[PDB]
Amino acid sequence: MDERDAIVEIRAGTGGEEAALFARDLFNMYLRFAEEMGFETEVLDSHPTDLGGFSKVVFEVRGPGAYGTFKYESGVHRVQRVPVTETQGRIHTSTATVAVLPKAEEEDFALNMDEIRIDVMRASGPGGDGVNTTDSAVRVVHLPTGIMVTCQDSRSQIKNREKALMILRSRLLEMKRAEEAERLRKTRLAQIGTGERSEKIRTYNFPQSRVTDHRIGFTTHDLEGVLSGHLTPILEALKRADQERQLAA
Amino acid sequence: MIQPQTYLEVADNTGARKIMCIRVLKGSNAKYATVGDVIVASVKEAIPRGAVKEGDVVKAVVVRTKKEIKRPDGSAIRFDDNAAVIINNQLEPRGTRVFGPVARELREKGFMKIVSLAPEVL
RNA sequence: GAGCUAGCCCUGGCCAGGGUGAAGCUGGGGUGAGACCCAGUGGAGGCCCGAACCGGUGGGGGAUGCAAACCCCUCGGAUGA
RNA sequence: AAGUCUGGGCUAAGUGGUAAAGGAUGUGGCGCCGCGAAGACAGCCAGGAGGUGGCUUAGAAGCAGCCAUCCUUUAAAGAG
RNA sequence: GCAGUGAACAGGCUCUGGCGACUGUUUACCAAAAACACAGCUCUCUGCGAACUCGUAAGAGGAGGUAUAGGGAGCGACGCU
RNA sequence: CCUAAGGUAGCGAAAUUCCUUGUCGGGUAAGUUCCGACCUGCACGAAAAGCGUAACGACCGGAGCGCUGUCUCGGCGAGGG
RNA sequence: CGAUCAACGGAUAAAAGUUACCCCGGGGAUAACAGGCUGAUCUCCCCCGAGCGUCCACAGCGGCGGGGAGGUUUGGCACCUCGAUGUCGGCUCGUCGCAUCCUGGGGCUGAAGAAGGUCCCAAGGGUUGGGCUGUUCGCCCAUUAAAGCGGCACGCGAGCUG
RNA sequence: GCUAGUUGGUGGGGUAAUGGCCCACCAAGGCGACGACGGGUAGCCGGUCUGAGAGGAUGGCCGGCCACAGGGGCACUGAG
RNA sequence: AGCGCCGGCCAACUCCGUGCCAGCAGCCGCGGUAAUACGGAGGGCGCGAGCGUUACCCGGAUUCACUGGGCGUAAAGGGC
RNA sequence: CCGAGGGUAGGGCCCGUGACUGGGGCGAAGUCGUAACAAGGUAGCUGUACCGGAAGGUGCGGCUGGAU
RNA sequence: GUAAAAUGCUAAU
RNA sequence: GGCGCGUUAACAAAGCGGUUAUGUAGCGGAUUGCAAAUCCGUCUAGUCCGGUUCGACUCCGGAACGCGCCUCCA
Ligand SMILES: [K+]
Ligand SMILES: [Mg+2]
Ligand SMILES: [Mg+2]
Ligand SMILES: [Mg+2]
Ligand SMILES: [Mg+2]
Ligand SMILES: [Mg+2]
Ligand SMILES: [Mg+2]
Ligand SMILES: [Mg+2]
Ligand SMILES: [Mg+2]
Ligand SMILES: [Mg+2]
Ligand SMILES: [Mg+2]
Ligand SMILES: [Mg+2]
Ligand SMILES: [Mg+2]
Ligand SMILES: [Mg+2]
Ligand SMILES: [Mg+2]
Ligand SMILES: [Mg+2]
Ligand SMILES: [Mg+2]
Ligand SMILES: [Mg+2]
Ligand SMILES: [Mg+2]
Ligand SMILES: [Mg+2]
Ligand SMILES: [Mg+2]
Ligand SMILES: [Mg+2]
Ligand SMILES: [Mg+2]
Ligand SMILES: [Mg+2]
Ligand SMILES: [Mg+2]
Ligand SMILES: [Mg+2]
Ligand SMILES: [Mg+2]
Ligand SMILES: [Mg+2]
Ligand SMILES: [Mg+2]
Ligand SMILES: [Mg+2]
Ligand SMILES: [Mg+2]
Ligand SMILES: [Mg+2]
Ligand SMILES: [Mg+2]
Ligand SMILES: [Mg+2]
Ligand SMILES: [Mg+2]
Ligand SMILES: [Mg+2]
Ligand SMILES: [Mg+2]
Ligand SMILES: [Mg+2]
Ligand SMILES: [Mg+2]
Ligand SMILES: [Mg+2]
Ligand SMILES: [Mg+2]
Ligand SMILES: [Mg+2]
Ligand SMILES: [Mg+2]
Ligand SMILES: [Mg+2]
Ligand SMILES: [Mg+2]
Ligand SMILES: [Mg+2]
Ligand SMILES: [Mg+2]
Ligand SMILES: [Mg+2]
Ligand SMILES: [Mg+2]
Ligand SMILES: [Mg+2]
Ligand SMILES: [Mg+2]
Ligand SMILES: [Mg+2]
Ligand SMILES: [Mg+2]
Ligand SMILES: [Mg+2]
Ligand SMILES: [Mg+2]
Ligand SMILES: [Mg+2]
Ligand SMILES: [Mg+2]
Ligand SMILES: [Mg+2]
Ligand SMILES: [Mg+2]
Ligand SMILES: [Mg+2]
Ligand SMILES: [Mg+2]
Ligand SMILES: [Mg+2]
Ligand SMILES: [Mg+2]
Ligand SMILES: [Mg+2]
Ligand SMILES: [Mg+2]
Ligand SMILES: [Mg+2]
Ligand SMILES: [Mg+2]
Ligand SMILES: [Mg+2]
Ligand SMILES: [Mg+2]
Ligand SMILES: [Mg+2]
Ligand SMILES: [Mg+2]
Ligand SMILES: [Mg+2]
Ligand SMILES: [Mg+2]
Ligand SMILES: [Mg+2]
Ligand SMILES: [Mg+2]
Ligand SMILES: [Mg+2]
Ligand SMILES: [Mg+2]
Ligand SMILES: [Mg+2]
Ligand SMILES: [Mg+2]
Ligand SMILES: [Mg+2]
Ligand SMILES: [Mg+2]
Ligand SMILES: [Mg+2]
Ligand SMILES: [Mg+2]
Ligand SMILES: [Mg+2]
Ligand SMILES: [Mg+2]
Ligand SMILES: [Mg+2]
Ligand SMILES: [Mg+2]
Ligand SMILES: [Mg+2]
Ligand SMILES: [Mg+2]
Ligand SMILES: [Mg+2]
Ligand SMILES: [Mg+2]
Ligand SMILES: [Mg+2]
Ligand SMILES: [Mg+2]
Ligand SMILES: [Mg+2]
Ligand SMILES: [Mg+2]
Ligand SMILES: [Mg+2]
Ligand SMILES: [Mg+2]
Ligand SMILES: [Mg+2]
Ligand SMILES: [Mg+2]
Ligand SMILES: [Mg+2]
Ligand SMILES: [Mg+2]
Ligand SMILES: [Mg+2]
Ligand SMILES: [Mg+2]
Ligand SMILES: [Mg+2]
Ligand SMILES: [Mg+2]
Ligand SMILES: [Mg+2]
Ligand SMILES: [Mg+2]
Ligand SMILES: [Mg+2]
Ligand SMILES: [Mg+2]
Ligand SMILES: [Mg+2]
Ligand SMILES: [Mg+2]
Ligand SMILES: [Mg+2]
Ligand SMILES: [Mg+2]
Ligand SMILES: [Mg+2]
Ligand SMILES: [Mg+2]
Ligand SMILES: [Mg+2]
Ligand SMILES: [Mg+2]
Ligand SMILES: [Mg+2]
Ligand SMILES: [Mg+2]
Ligand SMILES: [Mg+2]
Ligand SMILES: [Mg+2]
Ligand SMILES: [Mg+2]
Ligand SMILES: [Mg+2]
Ligand SMILES: [Mg+2]
Ligand SMILES: [Mg+2]
Ligand SMILES: [Mg+2]
Ligand SMILES: [Mg+2]
Ligand SMILES: [Mg+2]
Ligand SMILES: [Mg+2]
Ligand SMILES: [Mg+2]
Ligand SMILES: [Mg+2]
Ligand SMILES: [Mg+2]
Ligand SMILES: [Mg+2]
Ligand SMILES: [Mg+2]
Ligand SMILES: [Mg+2]
Ligand SMILES: [Mg+2]
Ligand SMILES: [Mg+2]
Ligand SMILES: [Mg+2]
Ligand SMILES: [Mg+2]
Ligand SMILES: [Mg+2]
Ligand SMILES: [Mg+2]
Ligand SMILES: [Mg+2]
Ligand SMILES: [Mg+2]
Ligand SMILES: [Mg+2]
Ligand SMILES: [Mg+2]
Ligand SMILES: [Mg+2]
Ligand SMILES: [Mg+2]
Ligand SMILES: [Mg+2]
Ligand SMILES: [Mg+2]
Ligand SMILES: [Mg+2]
Ligand SMILES: [Mg+2]
Ligand SMILES: [Mg+2]
Ligand SMILES: [Mg+2]
Ligand SMILES: [Mg+2]
Ligand SMILES: [Mg+2]
Ligand SMILES: [Mg+2]
Ligand SMILES: [Mg+2]
Ligand SMILES: [Mg+2]
Ligand SMILES: [Mg+2]
Ligand SMILES: [Mg+2]
Ligand SMILES: [Mg+2]
Ligand SMILES: [Mg+2]
Ligand SMILES: [Mg+2]
Ligand SMILES: [Mg+2]
Ligand SMILES: [Mg+2]
Ligand SMILES: [Mg+2]
Ligand SMILES: [Mg+2]
Ligand SMILES: [Mg+2]
Ligand SMILES: [Mg+2]
Ligand SMILES: [Mg+2]
Ligand SMILES: [Mg+2]
Ligand SMILES: [Mg+2]
Ligand SMILES: [Mg+2]
Ligand SMILES: [Mg+2]
Ligand SMILES: [Mg+2]
Ligand SMILES: [Mg+2]
Ligand SMILES: [Mg+2]
Ligand SMILES: [Mg+2]
Ligand SMILES: [Mg+2]
Ligand SMILES: [Mg+2]
Ligand SMILES: [Mg+2]
Ligand SMILES: [Mg+2]
Ligand SMILES: [Mg+2]
Ligand SMILES: [Mg+2]
Ligand SMILES: [Mg+2]
Ligand SMILES: [Mg+2]
Ligand SMILES: [Mg+2]
Ligand SMILES: [Mg+2]
Ligand SMILES: [Mg+2]
Ligand SMILES: [Mg+2]
Ligand SMILES: [Mg+2]
Ligand SMILES: [Mg+2]
Ligand SMILES: [Mg+2]
Ligand SMILES: [Mg+2]
Ligand SMILES: [Mg+2]
Ligand SMILES: [Mg+2]
Ligand SMILES: [Mg+2]
Ligand SMILES: [Mg+2]
Ligand SMILES: [Mg+2]
Ligand SMILES: [Mg+2]
Ligand SMILES: [Mg+2]
Ligand SMILES: [Mg+2]
Ligand SMILES: [Mg+2]
Ligand SMILES: [Mg+2]
Ligand SMILES: [Mg+2]
Ligand SMILES: [Mg+2]
Ligand SMILES: [Mg+2]
Ligand SMILES: [Mg+2]
Ligand SMILES: [Mg+2]
Ligand SMILES: [Mg+2]
Ligand SMILES: [Mg+2]
Ligand SMILES: [Mg+2]
Ligand SMILES: [Mg+2]
Ligand SMILES: [Mg+2]
Ligand SMILES: [Mg+2]
Ligand SMILES: [Mg+2]
Ligand SMILES: [Mg+2]
Ligand SMILES: [Mg+2]
Ligand SMILES: [Mg+2]
Ligand SMILES: [Mg+2]
Ligand SMILES: [Mg+2]
Ligand SMILES: [Mg+2]
Ligand SMILES: [Mg+2]
Ligand SMILES: [Mg+2]
Ligand SMILES: [Mg+2]
Ligand SMILES: [Mg+2]
Ligand SMILES: [Mg+2]
Ligand SMILES: [Mg+2]
Ligand SMILES: [Mg+2]
Ligand SMILES: [Mg+2]
Ligand SMILES: [Mg+2]
Ligand SMILES: [Mg+2]
Ligand SMILES: [Mg+2]
Ligand SMILES: [Mg+2]
Ligand SMILES: [Mg+2]
Ligand SMILES: [Mg+2]
Ligand SMILES: [Mg+2]
Ligand SMILES: [Mg+2]
Ligand SMILES: [Mg+2]
Ligand SMILES: [Mg+2]
Ligand SMILES: [Mg+2]
Ligand SMILES: [Mg+2]
Ligand SMILES: [Mg+2]
Ligand SMILES: [Mg+2]
Ligand SMILES: [Mg+2]
Ligand SMILES: [Mg+2]
Ligand SMILES: [Mg+2]
Ligand SMILES: [Mg+2]
Ligand SMILES: [Mg+2]
Ligand SMILES: [Mg+2]
Ligand SMILES: [Mg+2]
Ligand SMILES: [Mg+2]
Ligand SMILES: [Mg+2]
Ligand SMILES: [Mg+2]
Repeated sequence: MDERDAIVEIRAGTGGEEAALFARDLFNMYLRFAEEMGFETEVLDSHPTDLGGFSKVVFEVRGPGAYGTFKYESGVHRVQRVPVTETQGRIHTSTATVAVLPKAEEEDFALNMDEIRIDVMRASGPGGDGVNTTDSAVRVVHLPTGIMVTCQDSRSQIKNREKALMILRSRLLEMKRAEEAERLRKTRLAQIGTGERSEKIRTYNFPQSRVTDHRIGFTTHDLEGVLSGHLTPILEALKRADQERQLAA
Repeated sequence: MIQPQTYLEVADNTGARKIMCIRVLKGSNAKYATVGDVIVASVKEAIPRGAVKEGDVVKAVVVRTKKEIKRPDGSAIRFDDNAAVIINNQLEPRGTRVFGPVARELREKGFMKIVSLAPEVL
């Protein structure tokens, strides 16, 4: 949580080429704010538009307290301005989404052989007196989940027991990777949603040099400073309305 | 003499028409069920929208047997079908009516609501 | 050595009984004429059922056999290559 | 077939007559310390306290985890 | 009369997959099948003393046939390919 | 990058799928088989044809009804031994 | 002088496969079954006590290591048997072992009761019927006091099945 | 496309009374694009609502008629 | 004495709040920092023991056209 | 005899539901291309046929609702 | 009759 | 497990005992209203460990991972 490093997933929202450009404005804003926090950044996945923006950027913020600070950015950020892609001079309202994820463990997976039952038995099919009399077939059962793997690929119980455990581990792992991925998915959709013009967490109105965080009501007018990284006023104001939410009973 | 695979008519209004005994609930391995014994059964045939439906695994008490029942007085009684009344795990009937005669052995085995509901006790 | 067996050649013989009912023909309808429809007649077919005859499906028996391939029940073909 | 032979000792497990780490007031024999009528060891009979806790902990306040383990009448009483 | 093809001879049925179109054929004597064959499709050879086959040859088959024919090969009713 | 060129239609856990009793659905009280789907087809695929197909089959699967000494579970009787 | 006659004391100048259509002569000199020896693998039991268990090593557990038992599995070896020791499963008929699934007797419990956990004694008896698959095994259904695990040539084909 | 009491006849049965209403038999007829048969829906009208009217919609109360009396069938009694 | 309404249709408007949010909506459409269109307020309009909404029928719909419509290119001449 | 109904067997119609599958309508942003509207850069459209990620392309015949 | 190198441009009166 | 092949930069992929591979991308410029296309330039390397050699991406041995083939008579 709060003290671990953080992954920030910036994705273009409704807006097309201008959402992607604004996504890069949100991108540069976070990289700078990281510097003014002693935090280290590193880009893991970048999808540039030939216009200069990013349809998606994923980067980590490395340093004690990253998920503590950056966590208040997960949501939909609305831009209202005259796009560089606009030619009739109109104001368009585009969106970009920010997703904040605490950095994960690549925790290694190994089998607790004490929760694994190994059955040996006669195999099936050809073999003559061999297949009739040999306990070459192996079933391995993951007793907690109940899933089993069977192998009679070879004549050897030892080789078949090894291949069975291999496949069993590979299948449990794919289950464990799938749970964490479904958990990641729901978490992500909670923060990002559809990315529609509603759902917004913060507005950046360039005509009015206004930056409004409709979660707490904090408005500033240093839109240039905000976009240059100076986000600390908003965070603290969010941080304080957070603690004022934690006034109980 | 009922056993697994035996078909029984349902002498009540639960919706079930034919049940197939799958177990004789009388100890570890009773071979046979007679009047007043409970069985587990599969509901093989039912009328639409009844309480129980086809596929349900139900309990019932056997009320009539084609194998005659012998009685301490030297008499016997025999029915034209094998019939059972579907009950719950508390031995109470699940329907509200009992169709046809039932064996008086049900009384002495604590199936009094069923005996009551039955139009004749023989 | 083809008196067993396989194929072919020549010349004879055999296939109870029952069932289905093609074409055609006749009549009627239909049309400009037709197609075609209907009924009757008709008797086609590696058509149907089933003996003989030719087989040998499943099971049982037999296993120093009645028999070095049989017996019983059952079963396939039976106008056709 | 030839000693119920002789002398000294050990074993009580039928060990002898089927095995290991390891465990044990089994038994016998050695040592080498130590404490003892400055009355020992065991039992019994008192005292065995206090400022009362010091960090963390609404009590853990002598008798959780942490910190070091000050001192009085004293014959001896650890903030155990 | 319990019972009338009163004895004997005389289909159990249905739903749904695979394979093979079908009737046929086969390992005499452990396999009858999804195997072989089959009409049908295609490729190919062959102008006639044909090609091809048997034979050292002569001579035969092909065929007393002639490319709508004869040999060889694969595929295997039919449908859509 | 490589190849002569990189499997089309149709079909697919299949007479083909190792993992496999794949997964989902159906049927069952309960279905490693069966049927219908799905498609990462270990290792289908177009005359060693591909995919279908009415009818046919002593072919090989799956299910139900009928009926039963197959069975629970055995009993008695007959005749040849 | 001409040899990767390199299978290097070099069969010809000149040589690949397949057989489940197979055959003969041999071998238990040598594999596959079973036995045997062994016991790495397998199964079971201990030692140590790091740590878990709010507290508390030891109710229940046991890091890193250590010592054994058994002779069900998978192997190693190739010792009787290749002038034959018929091999899976099922069926039938059992009998033995006990490391005990149940029932009987117990100690400890983080045992209120009830119900369990764990270990000890105990082999007298008992240990069901189904769906799937040839299956052994395993899963599932419905029950049960319980639905034990092993040996007997993985018991039993001059007993049956196939 | 529908039709076997189906459509007609004759003779009867039944009814207060006509009739295939029912029956035996004779004939092979009867209905249908002017919609038979089947399916859906609906008790019908006086009236009511609306509409410039024509139309449309509708059938609640009130009046008239029909139909039904838990779901079905049946006859007895009776002027009914 | 209350209820509906005051962008246009449609009779009745100004102020603050809000800032494509909250919301309005029968149709055309309102709301993205000077909203007669959202919310309130004041003011106004319409009805009144009612005022609105929802459902449904006729109307407006000559939009099934008999009264009372159409078919070259808008939907619409049958290939002959 | 007829007969409520019950039972047995086979049909018909309708409804709901079904692993999976087919396309369809919709969307203030996505990926691919650019078929049509200007000889829309190959006049277009057309019935049909074959083919291709996709719009489409091409063949045959028709139309002008085709350009200069 | 001949005559075209060349794809694209979201979304706010 | 046996046998064969491989590991190079951003990706794909080569040669080489001494030496900008290459294509595409990326990066600076041009062009364009802008993007693409196009034009001018430009660029990051050899899986680990140990040997041979003056010198190893290149050769030898091992490891690690990946690919391909085989594992039959019971
Ligand atoms: K062989
Ligand atoms: Mg523009
Ligand atoms: Mg184990
Ligand atoms: Mg085996
Ligand atoms: Mg099998
Ligand atoms: Mg073999
Ligand atoms: Mg073995
Ligand atoms: Mg029911
Ligand atoms: Mg059913
Ligand atoms: Mg069902
Ligand atoms: Mg009941
Ligand atoms: Mg009854
Ligand atoms: Mg002859
Ligand atoms: Mg002869
Ligand atoms: Mg003759
Ligand atoms: Mg004949
Ligand atoms: Mg005849
Ligand atoms: Mg005949
Ligand atoms: Mg005849
Ligand atoms: Mg007949
Ligand atoms: Mg005739
Ligand atoms: Mg004639
Ligand atoms: Mg004629
Ligand atoms: Mg005729
Ligand atoms: Mg005939
Ligand atoms: Mg005749
Ligand atoms: Mg015939
Ligand atoms: Mg026949
Ligand atoms: Mg017949
Ligand atoms: Mg024959
Ligand atoms: Mg025979
Ligand atoms: Mg014969
Ligand atoms: Mg038989
Ligand atoms: Mg026999
Ligand atoms: Mg026999
Ligand atoms: Mg014999
Ligand atoms: Mg003999
Ligand atoms: Mg015979
Ligand atoms: Mg005979
Ligand atoms: Mg016979
Ligand atoms: Mg016959
Ligand atoms: Mg016959
Ligand atoms: Mg026959
Ligand atoms: Mg016949
Ligand atoms: Mg005949
Ligand atoms: Mg003939
Ligand atoms: Mg003595
Ligand atoms: Mg002496
Ligand atoms: Mg002892
Ligand atoms: Mg002894
Ligand atoms: Mg001893
Ligand atoms: Mg009589
Ligand atoms: Mg018959
Ligand atoms: Mg069949
Ligand atoms: Mg199929
Ligand atoms: Mg199948
Ligand atoms: Mg055949
Ligand atoms: Mg065949
Ligand atoms: Mg076929
Ligand atoms: Mg066919
Ligand atoms: Mg054929
Ligand atoms: Mg076919
Ligand atoms: Mg025949
Ligand atoms: Mg026949
Ligand atoms: Mg034979
Ligand atoms: Mg033979
Ligand atoms: Mg023979
Ligand atoms: Mg035979
Ligand atoms: Mg065969
Ligand atoms: Mg045979
Ligand atoms: Mg046959
Ligand atoms: Mg054959
Ligand atoms: Mg054929
Ligand atoms: Mg053909
Ligand atoms: Mg031809
Ligand atoms: Mg030819
Ligand atoms: Mg010759
Ligand atoms: Mg010759
Ligand atoms: Mg000649
Ligand atoms: Mg001649
Ligand atoms: Mg020919
Ligand atoms: Mg053939
Ligand atoms: Mg063939
Ligand atoms: Mg074929
Ligand atoms: Mg392939
Ligand atoms: Mg192709
Ligand atoms: Mg094609
Ligand atoms: Mg395909
Ligand atoms: Mg598949
Ligand atoms: Mg399956
Ligand atoms: Mg298939
Ligand atoms: Mg395959
Ligand atoms: Mg499989
Ligand atoms: Mg398999
Ligand atoms: Mg399963
Ligand atoms: Mg199911
Ligand atoms: Mg069913
Ligand atoms: Mg299933
Ligand atoms: Mg089976
Ligand atoms: Mg299937
Ligand atoms: Mg798959
Ligand atoms: Mg094939
Ligand atoms: Mg071929
Ligand atoms: Mg093949
Ligand atoms: Mg081919
Ligand atoms: Mg097929
Ligand atoms: Mg067809
Ligand atoms: Mg077929
Ligand atoms: Mg067929
Ligand atoms: Mg056949
Ligand atoms: Mg045949
Ligand atoms: Mg056959
Ligand atoms: Mg069956
Ligand atoms: Mg059955
Ligand atoms: Mg049956
Ligand atoms: Mg018997
Ligand atoms: Mg007897
Ligand atoms: Mg006798
Ligand atoms: Mg050599
Ligand atoms: Mg040599
Ligand atoms: Mg040599
Ligand atoms: Mg030498
Ligand atoms: Mg030589
Ligand atoms: Mg030479
Ligand atoms: Mg050689
Ligand atoms: Mg040879
Ligand atoms: Mg072979
Ligand atoms: Mg073979
Ligand atoms: Mg032979
Ligand atoms: Mg031979
Ligand atoms: Mg021979
Ligand atoms: Mg031999
Ligand atoms: Mg031999
Ligand atoms: Mg020999
Ligand atoms: Mg040797
Ligand atoms: Mg020897
Ligand atoms: Mg051996
Ligand atoms: Mg070996
Ligand atoms: Mg061996
Ligand atoms: Mg051996
Ligand atoms: Mg061995
Ligand atoms: Mg053995
Ligand atoms: Mg051995
Ligand atoms: Mg032996
Ligand atoms: Mg051992
Ligand atoms: Mg040992
Ligand atoms: Mg060991
Ligand atoms: Mg031990
Ligand atoms: Mg602890
Ligand atoms: Mg404790
Ligand atoms: Mg351990
Ligand atoms: Mg050890
Ligand atoms: Mg040991
Ligand atoms: Mg042993
Ligand atoms: Mg031993
Ligand atoms: Mg052994
Ligand atoms: Mg062994
Ligand atoms: Mg030996
Ligand atoms: Mg030796
Ligand atoms: Mg031997
Ligand atoms: Mg002998
Ligand atoms: Mg001997
Ligand atoms: Mg012998
Ligand atoms: Mg035993
Ligand atoms: Mg014990
Ligand atoms: Mg236990
Ligand atoms: Mg006990
Ligand atoms: Mg006890
Ligand atoms: Mg207790
Ligand atoms: Mg308790
Ligand atoms: Mg206890
Ligand atoms: Mg104990
Ligand atoms: Mg016991
Ligand atoms: Mg079954
Ligand atoms: Mg079974
Ligand atoms: Mg089994
Ligand atoms: Mg198994
Ligand atoms: Mg118990
Ligand atoms: Mg239990
Ligand atoms: Mg069981
Ligand atoms: Mg055995
Ligand atoms: Mg056994
Ligand atoms: Mg045996
Ligand atoms: Mg035998
Ligand atoms: Mg056996
Ligand atoms: Mg024996
Ligand atoms: Mg024997
Ligand atoms: Mg014996
Ligand atoms: Mg013997
Ligand atoms: Mg067999
Ligand atoms: Mg057999
Ligand atoms: Mg009549
Ligand atoms: Mg009538
Ligand atoms: Mg008549
Ligand atoms: Mg009706
Ligand atoms: Mg109705
Ligand atoms: Mg009007
Ligand atoms: Mg009306
Ligand atoms: Mg009524
Ligand atoms: Mg009522
Ligand atoms: Mg009534
Ligand atoms: Mg009534
Ligand atoms: Mg109003
Ligand atoms: Mg106004
Ligand atoms: Mg003012
Ligand atoms: Mg309003
Ligand atoms: Mg309105
Ligand atoms: Mg706004
Ligand atoms: Mg304002
Ligand atoms: Mg404004
Ligand atoms: Mg305002
Ligand atoms: Mg509004
Ligand atoms: Mg309004
Ligand atoms: Mg307002
Ligand atoms: Mg009033
Ligand atoms: Mg209206
Ligand atoms: Mg009108
Ligand atoms: Mg008019
Ligand atoms: Mg008009
Ligand atoms: Mg015209
Ligand atoms: Mg037209
Ligand atoms: Mg037409
Ligand atoms: Mg009736
Ligand atoms: Mg009826
Ligand atoms: Mg439906
Ligand atoms: Mg275009
Ligand atoms: Mg075009
Ligand atoms: Mg253009
Ligand atoms: Mg173009
Ligand atoms: Mg064009
Ligand atoms: Mg065209
Ligand atoms: Mg083309
Ligand atoms: Mg038009
Ligand atoms: Mg041009
Ligand atoms: Mg130009
Ligand atoms: Mg272009
Ligand atoms: Mg694009
Ligand atoms: Mg576009
Ligand atoms: Mg390996
Ligand atoms: Mg390289
Ligand atoms: Mg690379
Ligand atoms: Mg290259
Ligand atoms: Mg090279
Ligand atoms: Mg380069
Ligand atoms: Mg470049
Ligand atoms: Mg550039
Ligand atoms: Mg390197
Ligand atoms: Mg070096
Ligand atoms: Mg080096
Ligand atoms: Mg270098
Ligand atoms: Mg290297
Ligand atoms: Mg190397
Ligand atoms: Mg293998
Ligand atoms: Mg071999």
